[PDB]
Amino acid sequence: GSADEELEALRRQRLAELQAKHGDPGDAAQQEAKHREAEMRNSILAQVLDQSARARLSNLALVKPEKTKAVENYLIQMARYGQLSEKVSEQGLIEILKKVSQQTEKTTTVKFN
Repeated sequence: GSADEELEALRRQRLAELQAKHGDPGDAAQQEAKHREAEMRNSILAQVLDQSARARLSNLALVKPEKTKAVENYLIQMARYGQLSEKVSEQGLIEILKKVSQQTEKTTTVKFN
């Protein structure tokens, strides 16, 4: 088993270990870095919030992005708990949104953004 994989690995090893750099540690790398910042946040949100929840989040950002910022942040926290076996549905996002509407997410812990 995995013979084709380990075979391909030898070829890929030459490719991977080579490490194609672009020469400079700037410009594209800066945008790349910033993209990775978003990517990590976007990926967890896209996996935790299903399509429906994203669409609702988008419309929420349309009406008042202030709270969007709070719930986006909140979902990042919730995702960091690794408790998302299931998708957060629209109703779930709305339940969260309800408690965060004024301000109820500032827990006594230093949470990241």
